[PDB]
Amino acid sequence: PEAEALAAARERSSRFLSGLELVKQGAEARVFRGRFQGRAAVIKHRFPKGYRHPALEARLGRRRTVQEARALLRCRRAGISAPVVFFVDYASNCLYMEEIEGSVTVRDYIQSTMETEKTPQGLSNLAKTIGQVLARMHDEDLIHGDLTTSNMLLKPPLEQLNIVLIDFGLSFISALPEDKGVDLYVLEKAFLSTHPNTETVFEAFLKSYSTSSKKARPVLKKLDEVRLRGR
Amino acid sequence: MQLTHQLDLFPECRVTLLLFKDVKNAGDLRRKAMEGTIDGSLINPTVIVDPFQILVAANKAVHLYKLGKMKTRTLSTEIIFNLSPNNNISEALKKFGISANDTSILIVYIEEGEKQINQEYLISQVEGHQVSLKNLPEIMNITEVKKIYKLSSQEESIGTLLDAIICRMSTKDVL
Ligand SMILES: Nc1ncnc2c1ncn2[C@@H]1O[C@H](COP(=O)(O)OP(=O)(O)NP(=O)(O)O)[C@@H](O)[C@H]1O
Ligand SMILES: [Mg+2]
Ligand SMILES: [Mg+2]
Repeated sequence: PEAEALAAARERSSRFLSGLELVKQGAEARVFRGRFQGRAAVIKHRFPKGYRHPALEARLGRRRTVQEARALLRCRRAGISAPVVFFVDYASNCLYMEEIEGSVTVRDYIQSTMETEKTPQGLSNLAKTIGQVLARMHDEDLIHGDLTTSNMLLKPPLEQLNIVLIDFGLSFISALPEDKGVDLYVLEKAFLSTHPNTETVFEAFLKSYSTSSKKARPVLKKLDEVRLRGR
Repeated sequence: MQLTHQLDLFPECRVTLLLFKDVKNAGDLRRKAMEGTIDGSLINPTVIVDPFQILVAANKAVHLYKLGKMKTRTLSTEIIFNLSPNNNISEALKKFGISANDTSILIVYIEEGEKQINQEYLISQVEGHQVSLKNLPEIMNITEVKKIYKLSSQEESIGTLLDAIICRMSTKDVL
């Protein structure tokens, strides 16, 4: 790749990204929002930090971006609701995807539902639905890699419990029940230290997961293993 | 009449769509595109379900053209290849390009800066009737789309056909 050409693509992509509404400046990536040929879009830029070997740095941005692109395709084909991929710029490591307009993360719905209800029992229907989504996801052998409540959105109308998974930079394919239980254990940890006193709700998700996945029994046994081993 | 959109990521580039029905000189236009005597990309309008489709394909084409990293020989062929769900170049130019018997053709070209394309001369070259792009639904055949992209029941259950189409186009270079 001609150096001058590549650098031009990079400065073209940041010129565009500048000016956009910054949505989240995260650890490894910036998320902006805007329009892409007429559609509402979110752009995830895995920016280089300069604090490391630029070869290692670019390799990392690239692999994350390729992992997410590949997973988002595999989700769509397998009936697992996640954002549509518009365009992936590999010269800069930017993922252009459909914005889930008006979405709320599942974390925010949980915290706002436990400050008015004062009880987690109103969350059970949420729990059941998430069991269905992750069930189908795991049954096509897709591991999310970072199941948290911030990586699930709720698509308006919020109360219908329409879940959209996001952040697939660490996703991958595996039929290994241990890998699936690790996926669930990452979620359980996430619950533990984000939404206190939600243990009832994780078990509710687990029951519905058990019911909607017929490959669940080995997964849950390995999850007990992972809980014990802690890894 | 025509339909034209600026490219968001390449703001000096216009993408123009022209649609024609009752096209008599189909095979002739085909050979004129192989020759390099006609401007733009001649596309099978019956498997385009929306201008957004053409625009995603045109955007990726211009991106790799500027990087000198296209898969096909020219910008005009790259636009058509990006429409394909798979990476087989020849199947893609054959399927999403125009057949000798086509009576509908879509012309897509890309202008950059002020270097214009003789639109009048290009319309001048087609023995058919330039219809509004708004008539594209009449010519698009959902059956053939669902067949050439191989779109699931599972995909239809969580979005549009356009959405599944875009998702395959946008990620085939890594699958
Ligand atoms: N497709 C989308 N539609 C709408 N909002 C989105 C979309 N993708 C991301 N967001 C929002 O932007 C945030 C960033 O998403 P994410 O994919 O988790 O990037 P990230 O690298 O994990 N940033 P961070 O979660 O802070 O580490 C999400 O938590 C949402 O609030
Ligand atoms: Mg995240
Ligand atoms: Mg991330």
